[PDB]
Formats: sequence, structure tokens, C-alpha cells
Amino acid sequence: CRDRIPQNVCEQMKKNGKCGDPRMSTIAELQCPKTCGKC
Repeated sequence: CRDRIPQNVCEQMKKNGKCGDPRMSTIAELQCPKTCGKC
């Protein structure tokens, strides 16, 4: 399972720590399912 978007954009998402936060649970998944590791 890969991410529709590149790692360039998913990077900031990882450093931000939103992938784990509840506010960014669905968005972080659909946007970065691989980078966040939730697929």
C-alpha cells in the first residue's frame, strides 16, 4: 500500500506528528497511508 502523494509532501506530515494525532487520523491516512503506516 503506497501513498497517492510523494514523500516530499508526506515528509512535513511525518515531522509534524499529525499521523498519530486524532485531528489528522483520516486525512493523514488517505493523504499519507504509507508514510504514516496505517494501511
